[PDB]
Amino acid sequence: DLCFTNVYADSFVIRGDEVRQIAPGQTGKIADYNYKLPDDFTGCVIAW
Amino acid sequence: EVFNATRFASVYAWNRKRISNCVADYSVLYNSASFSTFKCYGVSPTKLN
Ligand SMILES: CCCCC/C=C\C/C=C\CCCCCCCC(=O)O
Repeated sequence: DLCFTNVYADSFVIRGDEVRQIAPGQTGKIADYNYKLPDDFTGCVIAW
Repeated sequence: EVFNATRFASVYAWNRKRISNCVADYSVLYNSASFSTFKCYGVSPTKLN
């Protein structure tokens, strides 16, 4: 029921154990050196 | 001595080890240690450094 303004899809491949690191306030190898989400992140993270 | 231990203890006899006088540079675990679960309760992870 919503319309989205600036839709950006960031795609990558990580380990199964590093999926939890894709979050606004996580630490770790991926979260620190590879891909960091903003604290005020508005969106959805999908992993399969 | 903690995450690379050859033998771990049973859950009913869980081992407790004191950590003192050291620098908790956990980034050294990035090379070889992959953790399925890492949940911090009383502190935000990003402030751990
Ligand atoms: C030898 C134990 C020293 C403990 C010192 C006390 C607090 C320091 C905190 C956290 C260290 C463990 C981090 C494990 C997860 C790394 C990041 C990840 O992979 O997601």
